[PDB]
Amino acid sequence: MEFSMAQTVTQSQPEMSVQEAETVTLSCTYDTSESDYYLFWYKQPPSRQMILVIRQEAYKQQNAENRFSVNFQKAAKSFSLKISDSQLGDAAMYFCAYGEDDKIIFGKGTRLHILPNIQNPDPAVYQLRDSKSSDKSVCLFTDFDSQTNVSQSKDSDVYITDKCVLDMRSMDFKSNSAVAWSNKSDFACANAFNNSIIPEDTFFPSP
Amino acid sequence: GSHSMRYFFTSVSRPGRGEPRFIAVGYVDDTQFVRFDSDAASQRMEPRAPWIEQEGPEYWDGETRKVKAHSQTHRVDLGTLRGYYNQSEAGSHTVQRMYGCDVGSDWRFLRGYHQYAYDGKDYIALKEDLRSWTAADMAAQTTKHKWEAAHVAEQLRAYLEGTCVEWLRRYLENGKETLQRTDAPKTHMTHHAVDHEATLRCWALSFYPAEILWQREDQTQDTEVETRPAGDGTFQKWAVVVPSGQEYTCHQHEGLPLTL
Amino acid sequence: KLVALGINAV
Amino acid sequence: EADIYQTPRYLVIGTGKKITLECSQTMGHDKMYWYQQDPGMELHLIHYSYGVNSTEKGDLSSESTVSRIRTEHFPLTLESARPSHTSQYLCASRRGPYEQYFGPGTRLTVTEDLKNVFPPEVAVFEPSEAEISHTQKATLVCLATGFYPDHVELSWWVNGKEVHSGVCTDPQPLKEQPALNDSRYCLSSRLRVSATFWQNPRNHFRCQVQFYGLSENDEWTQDRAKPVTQIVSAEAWGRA
Amino acid sequence: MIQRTPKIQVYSRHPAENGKSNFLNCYVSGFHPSDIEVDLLKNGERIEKVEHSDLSFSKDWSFYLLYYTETPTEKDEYACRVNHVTLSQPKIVKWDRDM
Repeated sequence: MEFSMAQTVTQSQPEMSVQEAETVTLSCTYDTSESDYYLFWYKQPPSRQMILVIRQEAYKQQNAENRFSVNFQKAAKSFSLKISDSQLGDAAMYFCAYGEDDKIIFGKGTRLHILPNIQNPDPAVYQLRDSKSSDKSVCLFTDFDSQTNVSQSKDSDVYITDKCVLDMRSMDFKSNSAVAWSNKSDFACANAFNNSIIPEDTFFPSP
Repeated sequence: GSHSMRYFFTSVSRPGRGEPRFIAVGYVDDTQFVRFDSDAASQRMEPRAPWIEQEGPEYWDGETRKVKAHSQTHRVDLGTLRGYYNQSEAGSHTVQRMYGCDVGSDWRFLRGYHQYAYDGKDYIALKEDLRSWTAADMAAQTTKHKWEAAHVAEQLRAYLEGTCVEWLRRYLENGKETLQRTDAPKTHMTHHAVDHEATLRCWALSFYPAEILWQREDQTQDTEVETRPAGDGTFQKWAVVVPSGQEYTCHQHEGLPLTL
Repeated sequence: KLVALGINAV
Repeated sequence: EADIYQTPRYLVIGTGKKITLECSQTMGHDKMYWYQQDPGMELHLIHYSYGVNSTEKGDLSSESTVSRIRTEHFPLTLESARPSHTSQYLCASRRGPYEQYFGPGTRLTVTEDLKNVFPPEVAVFEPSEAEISHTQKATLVCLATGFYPDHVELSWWVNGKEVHSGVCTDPQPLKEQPALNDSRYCLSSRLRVSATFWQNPRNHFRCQVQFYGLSENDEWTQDRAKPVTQIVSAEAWGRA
Repeated sequence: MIQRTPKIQVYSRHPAENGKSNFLNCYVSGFHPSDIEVDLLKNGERIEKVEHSDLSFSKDWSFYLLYYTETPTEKDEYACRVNHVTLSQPKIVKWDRDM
């Protein structure tokens, strides 16, 4: 299939990161020849459900919700999205959109990553078995600081997973986690995540 | 002086001759400055004025896109209205749409208009307050409720008070030399014996404004046609014979501060 | 300039 | 209440085949749109309609075609499937110039051959004794492997009840052989609990994974079992 | 439905002086069927080069259109052959100077 795409909306940054809570701002400028138009921000979580964040009518005098503010500059044709006290649930794809009678035109979008507040980091790599006459096993890197970066190994027969934030509601506890596994014999808990930099306080079990 | 911008839209199907014909034209006061025709080959908004050709490509693109949207809207509307009036399929039917705005001598907002007719009859129109509609018949009342819930007047209002006048102003500023002409008209009269009775007519010509034609005691009834264009930019019009031989006065325009 | 916003169907 | 619907949410289909995605709407909206979303998450308008008897092009190719005869329905057709059609397809409805309301979406994957379709292998890994002794917390891991269409839904189930707290599944599955187009995927999820909780053999843990594959409508002539829509799970009890 | 009979008006752009060429104008108005066939006749034969403006309408939704073409003479009377649906027979208005 072949799609046409006009150069109307501009969202400069495709990926963005903010510490949990705090405030973050998603910029968006546009270029149109019309005076009459609506503006929208859309949220699309991992569920890939598009969700209207706000509708700004260009003729409606200035802005008019909760943690979600907006800075509408009609003269400058800027239309940023400010999100105060970023919750982890706010982590999603964010789309700036231009709309007229005929259709709505979307920007390339921005991905937002919310970094959880790790009050007491404690990096460690554990090895786990299936407990059912398994063939192989896996290694779990967890309890590391959000700022830590996980990379992919320089090989084809080993697999690695990215940071995933767990949230124990009752205990009000959060933990980042990463998993690795393979079918090769030279694979071990020790040489796991070597391609990426990990803290020196990392705990390695042996028994 | 006062001025006005108007758009006129027309859509008409056929018994079995494919897609409906669609025509759109733009007027500044009495000067056509743009055109669109579905049966035309360009399939684009074309210039009909001298000072309108200086517009950028993004302008011509935008208008071509929007007018095509109107066509698609009318395309849909024609299907709808055929059902509203329970009309046959092989029948050809017409949809007319017009909107525009007026300004004063100070070039500030005066009036806005938006009207809609099916088969030559009023269907619905936005009220002068630009906040309410006037349904023609009970069928149209459906559309009314729809647009009230849809806040259509609010949208159209923003356009007429804002966009419409702003670009009308832009238009006047560019076509000043051509558009603000109230050059004096031409008069003269003819005369031809019918024996005891002789012909007499009052002629008016070469007047850019279109708005305009008798005393012995002025009487009505007998007196009679509409104004005609010249094709270049001016207009012309005429108006009674009485069985006489020894003759009387004919009758005021904007380009003139008349009897002869 | 045409209506960019306001044209709805009947 | 009124909403917007479109099915299926997931679909895998062989190349060179005709496709039909139905989009339902009950909000009485006259305008409707179809968008394709790339793996780059960019949105491309495919077709749209101002109402009945109206169809407007977004696809400059003739591969896609639509037709609106009813206001509530706006189906999208692809006469012959291509690998490049592998994407997500979103339907929307719109009142006027106002916001449009999107449906759940349809996830598509076009494969050269349905032979490439496989269900997953689920397995649970028990928490580390060191982790318990160290953190006094117990982390269970679930792994799904060997499934080609990346159309799955993992969930954790404790004592017959699904759980959300203390869970973290990866955003999206990971491909095994990057060079290969029709390569199988993998996916992991984490469930962390208190050592006390885990150490109870009365506590049952089940990592559930809803797989979306072929239907009864799909043709199967291979020796191995038909990879239809199914659920696979792996289980584990607490250890004193 | 409504049916409006058109109003034909044959005339010239500028006054005729025979010597100088000019434009012939057949201004029609006040009709409901927009689709119509008009032919300007020179000596009872259809003129080949006849241009028309773009379709429009008045406040009463009644349409109006202007057919035009560019030579005056003291001898020949040019005509405006019109055939409309509400006209049982086409109507031909010939060109008159002082009338």
